[PDB]
Parts: sequence; C-alpha cells; structure tokens
Amino acid sequence: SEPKLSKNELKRRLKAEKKVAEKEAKQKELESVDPNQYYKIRSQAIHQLKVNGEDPYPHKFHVDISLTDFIQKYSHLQPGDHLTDITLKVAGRIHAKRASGGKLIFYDLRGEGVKLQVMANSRNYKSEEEFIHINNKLRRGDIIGVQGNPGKTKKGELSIIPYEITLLSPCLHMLPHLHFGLKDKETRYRQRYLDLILNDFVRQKFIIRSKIITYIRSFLDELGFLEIETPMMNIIPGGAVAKPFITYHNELDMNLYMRIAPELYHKMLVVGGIDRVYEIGRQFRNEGIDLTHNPEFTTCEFYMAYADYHDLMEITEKMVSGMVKHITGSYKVTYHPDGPEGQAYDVDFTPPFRRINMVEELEKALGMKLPETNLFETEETRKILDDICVAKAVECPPPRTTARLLDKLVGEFLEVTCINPTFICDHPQIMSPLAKWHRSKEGLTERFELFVMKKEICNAYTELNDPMRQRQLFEEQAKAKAAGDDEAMFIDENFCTALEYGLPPTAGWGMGIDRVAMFLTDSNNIKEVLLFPAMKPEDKK
Amino acid sequence: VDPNQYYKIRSQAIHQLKVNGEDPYPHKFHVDISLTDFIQKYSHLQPGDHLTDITLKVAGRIHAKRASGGKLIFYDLRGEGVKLQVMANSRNYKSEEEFIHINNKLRRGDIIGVQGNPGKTKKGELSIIPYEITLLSPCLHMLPHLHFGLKDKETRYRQRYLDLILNDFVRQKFIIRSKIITYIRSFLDELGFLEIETPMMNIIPGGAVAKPFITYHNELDMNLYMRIAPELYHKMLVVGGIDRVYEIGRQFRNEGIDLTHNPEFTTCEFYMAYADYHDLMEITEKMVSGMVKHITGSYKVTYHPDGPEGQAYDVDFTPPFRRINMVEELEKALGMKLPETNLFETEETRKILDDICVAKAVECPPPRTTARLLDKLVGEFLEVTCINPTFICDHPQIMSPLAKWHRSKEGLTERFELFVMKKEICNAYTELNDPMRQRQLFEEQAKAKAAGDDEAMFIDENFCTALEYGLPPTAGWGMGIDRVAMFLTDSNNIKEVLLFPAMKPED
Amino acid sequence: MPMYQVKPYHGGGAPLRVELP
Amino acid sequence: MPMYQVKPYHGGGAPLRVELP
RNA sequence: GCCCGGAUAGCUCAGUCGGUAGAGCAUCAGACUUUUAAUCUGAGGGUCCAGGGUUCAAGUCCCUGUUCGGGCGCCA
Ligand SMILES: Nc1ncnc2c1ncn2[C@@H]1O[C@H](COP(=O)(O)O)[C@@H](O)[C@H]1O
Ligand SMILES: Nc1ncnc2c1ncn2[C@@H]1O[C@H](COP(=O)(O)O)[C@@H](O)[C@H]1O
Ligand SMILES: N[C@@H](CCCC[NH3+])C(=O)O
Ligand SMILES: N[C@@H](CCCC[NH3+])C(=O)O
Ligand SMILES: [Mg+2]
Ligand SMILES: [Mg+2]
Ligand code: NA
Ligand code: NA
Repeated sequence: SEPKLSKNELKRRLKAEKKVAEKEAKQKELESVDPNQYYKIRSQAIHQLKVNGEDPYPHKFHVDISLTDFIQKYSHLQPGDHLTDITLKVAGRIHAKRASGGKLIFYDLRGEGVKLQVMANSRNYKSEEEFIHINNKLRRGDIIGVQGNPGKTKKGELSIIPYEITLLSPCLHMLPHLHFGLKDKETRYRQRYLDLILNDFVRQKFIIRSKIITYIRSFLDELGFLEIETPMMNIIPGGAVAKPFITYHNELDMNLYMRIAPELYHKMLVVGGIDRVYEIGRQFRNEGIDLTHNPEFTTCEFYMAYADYHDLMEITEKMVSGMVKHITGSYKVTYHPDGPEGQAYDVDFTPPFRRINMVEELEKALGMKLPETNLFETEETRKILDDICVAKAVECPPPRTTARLLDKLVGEFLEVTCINPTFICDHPQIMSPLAKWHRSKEGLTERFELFVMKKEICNAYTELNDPMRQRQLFEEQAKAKAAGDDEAMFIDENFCTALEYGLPPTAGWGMGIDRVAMFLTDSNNIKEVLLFPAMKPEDKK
Repeated sequence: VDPNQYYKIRSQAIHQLKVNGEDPYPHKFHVDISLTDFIQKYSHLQPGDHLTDITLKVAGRIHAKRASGGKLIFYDLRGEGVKLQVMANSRNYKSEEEFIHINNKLRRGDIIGVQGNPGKTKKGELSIIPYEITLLSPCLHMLPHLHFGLKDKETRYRQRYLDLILNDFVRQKFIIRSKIITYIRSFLDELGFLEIETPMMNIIPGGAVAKPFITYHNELDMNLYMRIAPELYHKMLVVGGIDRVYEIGRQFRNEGIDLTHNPEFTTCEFYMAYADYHDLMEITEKMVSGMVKHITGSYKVTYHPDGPEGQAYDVDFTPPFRRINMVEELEKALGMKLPETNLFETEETRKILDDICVAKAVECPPPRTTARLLDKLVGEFLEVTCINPTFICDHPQIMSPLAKWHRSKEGLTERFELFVMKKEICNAYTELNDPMRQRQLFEEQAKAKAAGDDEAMFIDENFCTALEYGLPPTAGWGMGIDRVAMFLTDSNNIKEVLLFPAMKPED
Repeated sequence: MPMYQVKPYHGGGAPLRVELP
Repeated sequence: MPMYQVKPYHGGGAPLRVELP
C-alpha cells in the first residue's frame, strides 16, 4: 500500500501490536463476546429464540386497559392488597429490572407518560420454570405485555402481579438510565424516538403544539371560516424576495417552484365568492436557519371579506388570549429566552393588548423628529435616517435604503420593549406593499404586527384590491428582481386578472405556529417544536 | 360587445371616478347581516309589505341589472350561494340626483353594499329596498353571458374564481371536501389519536413506491427529496412512545398528470399500537360508513363514472364491507390454480405469471417482475367487480415490503385494501417490527432498483436503527383523500375536487 | 366592529357523532 | 376486540367552547 | 457568507507541565422473596470526530477537513 504508510498509520499499528501482546501476556499468564457489544449478544439471543420456536415478535396482543386508566382505577388500594378476582392485560416498555431475589423481580413499565410497577413472584406466576424462562429472556427496554391482577406492595406502590408475561418486541441496544437521561442536543435531534423514550417534557411539548393547532381550527370554524388546500408548487417563481425551493418535473419537462405564501390563491378564492377562508400549512423559504427561523415552517393564514385590520386586531386578541388561557390555564406565562439558568420573563396575555404606532413611538424613543409621513420617499429622509443610524450606534449592512434603515431602527428601539404581546401598527408604505394605504394618514399603510417576547408571531393588513396599483407594485418588484431577463415569470398574470374581476374589501392575517409553540412551551429553539429537525448526515466508516 | 373594449372603457370610467374623489375602493363597509340570515329572518313577510323601521346593511356581487324605467331598477345580489333582490326606487332612495348617479356607475359583476329596509314585492319576492347603495369594488371585465355560463372544462379549471362566481355546485363540492377532512379529524381525535406534522423534505425518499421530486437545500449543500409518504416517521414516533398518531398532509409524486393523478395530493395516515389489520378493518368500516351517512345523509350513493349521461352505479356503504382474498379469488377468476404462495419469489412462478398475462391479454410494460404482473392481473380481474366497498386482503410479500408476514399462510402479508367504485381508497397493514426481516426486504428492493424498476423503495439506515430499539405490535392505515371526495361529490375527475389543479401550460 | 355572524359549515355543537369502534 | 380506550388529548368533553368576537 | 466555540465507552462526565485514557451508569457472570435510581461481589470496553504532520513518545501540539452550539447576517 502507501510506502511506509503514514507516521500515523505506522504509529496506530504498533499500539495495536502492543495492545494484543499485553493482552495475551496477561490473560494467558493465569467465543465470549465482550460485554460492551450488547447489540451482538442481544441479536444472537433473539436469533436463538427464533430458531427454537419462541418467536419474540407476536402479531397481536390484546390490551384490556391503558396504563393511565389502570393508575386512575386502582390508586385507591391499600398496601398489601391483591385483587385476585380481577384479571387485566397491559403493555409497555421495561425501564428498570430490580432483582430482589431468584424468584422475585420488579419491572417498571413506562408508557403513555406514566409508570406502573410489575412485581413478578413465581408464587403467583403460572409455574416456576416458565417464570424463570421469561425472566431470563427479558431485558431493559423490551416492549412486553403483562396479564395479571392489580395490587399494592407493602410499601404502598401500585403494581400488577403477573400471571403471564409475553415478550412483544425486544430491544437490541443499551437503554440509558433515566437518572442521567439524554442531554446531548445532536443526539436528541438525530434520534427523536430515544428523546421521547428518555425525556417526558418532549411529549408534552408536542401535545401542546397539537392543542395549539386544534384550538385555532375550532375558533375559525365557529366564526364560519372554511378550510382550503392551495397548491404547494407553482410553475411561476413569483416576485417574492425569499429564495424558493426549485424542483424539476420530468413529464412537463420543466421546473416547479415551492410555495412561499398562499396569499394569492386565498385572495383569488375570496374573489370567487368565499368570504372567509383559512389554511394551516407548510411554507418553504430557502433561507438561513437560526433559533427562530426554519426553511420549512407551519403557518396559519386566513382571509376575511368585508373586514379591515382593526377587526383583525380584535380577532387576534381573542385568539391569542383564549388559546393561552385554554392551554396554560392562565393568562401569565414564564419564558426563558436564554435557557433554564438565564433570566425569566413574565408575559401577560390579558385580552386588551398594547397598541403602538410605529412613527410616533419611534420619534419618542429615537428622541428626535423624523420627517413627515409623506416625505419618507425623499433621499433627504434616507440621508437623515442614515445620520441617525450612525449616531445611535446602529449597524445596517448595505444597501442602506430607507426601508432597511427604518427596520433596523425599529428592531433596535421599538422591539426591546415588546415583552408582553404588543401591536405595532401603521407601517410606512415603503416598508410594506400589498397593504391598502392608510385612509387617514398619508404615506402609511394599514397593517399591524403582533410581537411577543421581542419576536413577531402575527402579521395582518387590509388587502389591496386595486388592480392598477397592485399591477404597478408587482411590475416594480419584477423590475428590481429580474436584473435583466424577462419579468414574464416574476409577475402573476392570473392574480392580476382576478383582481381586475373584482375583490371585496378584505383583511388578511397570518400567524407562525412554530413560534407560538416555542413561546407556550418555554423553548428558545425552533427545533425543540419540530419533530424531526433536518440534520446533515454524519460521515461514517 | 368586444371584451377588450369593455375592459378599456370600464378602466377609463373607474380612473375618472378615482380622479373625481369618488373612490371606488372604500376601506371599510360595515356589513350588519349576512344574506343567508336575511333570507331566513324575513321570509315570513307578506307579498307586498315594507318594514320601514328596520335598516340593514348587506353586501355582495351584482348578478343582473334589470331596468323597469328611470325610477325603478332591479339588482340580483349574490352572496353565500343565495339570491337577494334589490329594488332600487327613487322615492325610497336617499336622493333622486344620487339615485341617477349611482345607477349610471353600477354594472353586473360589481361588488356593492346596500343599506336599506327589508320588504317584499307584489309577486312575493323578498327584497331589500335600498336607502343608499355603495360601490365597494368594480368589475372591469365583461362577465360571461347569462345563458352561456362557464362550461369549458379547461377554462373552469384555469380560472377557478370565474367557476365559483358562475357555477354554484363548485362551492358545494369544496364544502363537502372540507366536511370529509373535518370528519376524519374528529373521528381520529375522539379515538385518542395525536395529530402530528412530519418533514416534507427527506434526505432519502421512502414509505411508498413512487418517483420523488428532488430539491436543493441552500443552508444544507445536500439535496433533499420531497415527501412521498410519512410512514417511516410515524413508525419512528410510535417507537418513541406515542401509541396512536395520525397526520393529514400533502404527498408529492413525479409521475404524469392526467384526469385522475396530480403531482401533489392529500392523504390521511393514522398509526395504532397494539393493533393488527383485523382491527383496522373494523375501524375503517365504521369510519367510512359513518362519514358517508353523515355527509350524504344516507348509506346509498349514486356515482356516474363517465358523466351524468353515462350509467349510474348505486354504491351501498352499509358499515360491514365485503371481504375477499387476492390469491383465492384470483384463482377462481382465472379458472386455474396459481403456484403455492411460498414459491412466489422464484423464477418459474414469474414465467407462469407471464404466460398467464400473455394468454389473458393483460398488458404490462417492462420490467415484467412478479409484483407488477400480479398487480396487473388483480387490476384486470379483481378490482373490476368491486362496486360496493370491498376488502382485498392477504397480499404476497413481493407486493408489500413493509407489511408483517401472515400468521397462518406463508408468503402472504397481513394487509388489506379498500376498493369502492372499482378504485382503491385505503391501504392498511400490520407493521413489520422485525429489524432483520425488514433489512432483508429493504436489501431485496435495492437489488431491483439497481437493475431497472427505479420505483423500488430506497434503503434507510435510520429507520432500521429505530426498529432495533423495539417497535410494539402496530398497525398502519392510509387513505387517499381525493377519491373519497370524487365519489362523495359525484365527480369522475380529480380536477373537480381540487381548488387549483395542475394543468399543462398553454401556448 | 364585531364581524357579522356566518353559520359554521361543518355543522356545530358537535354535529358529527363519530362512531368510535 | 375493540381497542382499549385512550382519552382524547384535546379535552374530549367539547372543551373548545371558544369565546368568539 | 463571516466570526467564536465543542467533539473522550452505549448514557452522564474527568483527564495536570506529551510518558501506557478512567469514573458512575449501562452491559456480562453470580448472590439475595418487598425493591423503587435496590444493594453486594467480580469482569471487559473507546480508531478520545476523521486525515496528515511535529515529537523518542500526542486526547493532550500544529494543519486540513466532518458534524454540531451560538452570534452576525438572509428572510424586503
Ligand atoms: N423562516 C421562518 N421560519 C419560521 N417562522 C417564520 C419564518 N418566516 C416567517 N415566519 C413566521 O410566519 C409568520 C407569517 O409569515 P410571513 O408571511 O413571512 O409574515 C410570521 O409572522 C412569522 O411568525
Ligand atoms: N399522482 C397522484 N395523484 C393523486 N392521487 C394519487 C396519485 N398517486 C397516488 N395517489 C393516491 O394514492 C393512492 C394510490 O397510491 P398509494 O398511496 O401508494 O396507495 C390512492 O388513494 C390515490 O388516489
Ligand atoms: N403571508 C402574510 C399573511 C398574512 C397577511 C395576509 N395578506 C403575512 O404574514 O404577512
Ligand atoms: N404510506 C402508504 C400507506 C400506509 C399503510 C400503513 N403503513 C402508502 O401511501 O401507500
Ligand atoms: Mg470547527
Ligand atoms: Mg446482573
Ligand atoms: Na458522549
Ligand atoms: Na474499567
């Protein structure tokens, strides 16, 4: 092979040689697999069980009662009780095996989030020899089914005294002890099943997320909202700045672009004659990943005809307050943005949220008088904004446009104070298209953003139903995006036609499910609420 | 006249309205009552009364502008699928010059708001005599003719908003689809299941037999395959400890687009622990029959596989569904005896199947493997007589690489398929929890993929590693919720039950 | 401001009595 | 034969009597 | 893209100034018929993230990657 190999290889070789030499010189100075290879030993034991007729994978086990119902029903037993006239069948995973004797063993069946003891005594078993056989077969982590009578140990521990234990599914890997558990983030994310097995709060987090999604659906349906399914791929890239997920279709011999937002289809449906629509689904944005961003994410978006953002500002209040009260049981939650050892914030979700106007509050905070709302589009405003950003030690990467500088100032000043849920309303028209202009104050739009714990969770604005202005903004977007080529594919010509056919005054709303889940589960990472976060594979040999 | 001329003239008129301070896009119009509630509450009125003490505000799209002189104009407002009449009279209107002004700017298709008093005409038609009509959103395009509404299938599918505006049954179809999904969710939630969400981008595609979509992740230089089935993640979750899980979601397939197949389609997959396919066979009966009874109002439905002018089939959804076996019924239909089920992974059985397909004129493009030949034979002989819902169970393991082996019959699996109207809607089996047999099956699929049969399932190390941690005896079930909508809404086309179906681009 | 009331499509008061097997 | 009863996660006693706007 | 860190037995973690990596748990064998994180006796283990180098000698030092925890960005 390699001449003189590598000093390393050479080095590695000797140690081995030294290792085996010392090993033989020691053991013989005085085939069994080493105990650390639990997988091989367990696999060979299972294979031997298969060959001699004791197949460890039964097709069907009839469960009479769940563990939670068992605990609820038989928690009233006194110590030493034994209901010899009641027979029940339960099932679960073994988490402990305390052998107090040759004929008395204790198992800890953990399932459904609860624990039930199993005190196996050969005196109560059907016979001694099968008791020994089954207790020799069983290991920790094995899924087993237990048929027996309820009882309570002299200590006062509820348990099921088994008449017959059947192995349902053996475990071929070492199962970590619950006292240390699983604490490595990479291991927890790569093996979510092990995370659920060893950690109990993960199951509660996902139950909470499911409860969140159910509540929203129920509320909207009672209001009279219809659930819809819009396409997830389109043949048009669109004019959005967010980078899409490209895909190829061999039959159409073309590329298909993943959905960024279902807004256009919802508005077309409202044009069709469905006044109130909603959809909870996935959005795919080919962008960066951090604690509060994921490339694919679940959002709930609804559209309501004959409404403005003022009505949405009350509907959102009712939604959020009712959901928090229904799930957490109160209006005040505790959030740890930095972790269980960092500072804890008390977030109050009382019905009437705080409402602030961006321009006035920014003037109050920044300390000076920004230009009038009609003069933001002038380069003078851009210049004075740049001067203020430099003076206030705020950094904005280029380009230093008015929209980006204003967003940076808002994030730096108006956003460190949004601990409790707060509405920020009346954005400048430049920072936001697709929102109807403000009916009273010129130069502002008709949107609002709900911020909880300095993070945006909701986003709603009066939909622009003017075909001419919408077409102008779409063409400006396409001009900026295309940089040559043809805007033909950066302009939706069917949405414009629908708008020309006529859209009623509508209000659109959209909420991030994941972020709400993190806020209601005390999780500072979005991956804590995703069941299977995307992890690049670990190179292996 | 010319639609282009109409559009140009209406655009000019609306621009003139804008520049004159008569904004045709008001920010807010406070609607007080819905059209359905208006019809329900004031249908008791006598033919000719006029309740002048009640003033309500409604809104909707004008469907007809009939003129009966210079002082009386009838409008046909259409809202939530109902009809209302607006008899604008100069006397009741706020002002005469304003009556003329508003009547010279409104045309059919416009979204308008009407504030007025309920009443009835001498002909006994419920109406709202307006006190003030407000134009909310003009319609710049000429709507199709009243007697020549949208009938071209391509136009209806490409422009769904026009279909909703002109055709009323489309809204009912989509309402029924929503009802189907809500019923499934309620059934599974009350059973004790937990709704989950599984990744739509998978490093390795798996869970079904299909051609995947390939995308490129930006933060992750690795490419990602779109979801074809959430099966391998549901099983991992059941390994985790959640005994009953379910998910209604979108699956993607890179196959051809036709009148029955779409690139993205909605399916429901629930997974039960400590269950077998014999329990799912009862649960599916209960839930399908209950859904049919709850939506249609009865157990018997009528389906037209080739349009309303074709033959009508009466499908009965009595809770108990017929049950048949693939091998036995296939032998009975073929009038012969197939080789023993324990010799199905061999070559002579493949030769026998090929000879039978050739003799019976069954068509199967290459590769002519045993699984594909069996599928073609079953489709040609078994599913063509399953009008009423029927269970076809005990499939060979060559046709199911993720189903557990049958208890008593060798070479078969513990699975079943629900066939209604000669089409499959459901697919369920007892999950395979043995890591060694699952690895052997995965290995066999790779052999095939290597030489042709690219549709063969891919290999996954993570799923096998999870199986090595102990998967309880479980049963999985999956229903394609597009065909259920087609059968319940009486539509022989997937595009009918899809809001925006994928269409071939037009020149 | 309370939006007009439209009636829920998917019935109401638990219209579907799902028959759990 | 009907599978053992598992309590619904989302209350199960029609807890979602939502207070609507 | 840029910056700052981490990677040691299945799990939870030590390892000094380079001189043969070692604790608890888990696993293996054996006791003990009321234990709960059982206890007691005895035993084995890791390419210390992977590759290359410096050194008489590398977990320990230098240099490549790999995969990750964060912070900037990006998501108008
Ligand atoms: N990359 C992302 N990852 C996760 N959630 C997001 C992401 N982008 C936006 N959201 C959330 O989704 C909501 C609606 O999305 P948007 O239409 O972008 O405003 C926002 O208010 C956020 O809470
Ligand atoms: N291209 C497709 N478009 C729509 N539905 C499909 C498509 N491919 C498969 N299905 C559905 O999925 C089932 C058949 O494939 P499978 O899910 O593998 O059993 C049926 O319920 C079909 O309706
Ligand atoms: N994608 C939109 C949905 C809500 C507003 C509807 N136009 C957003 O969150 O900004
Ligand atoms: N995922 C399968 C059905 C699931 C059956 C139980 N695992 C399919 O789409 O065909
Ligand atoms: Mg590094
Ligand atoms: Mg021992
Ligand atoms: Na470790
Ligand atoms: Na040791």
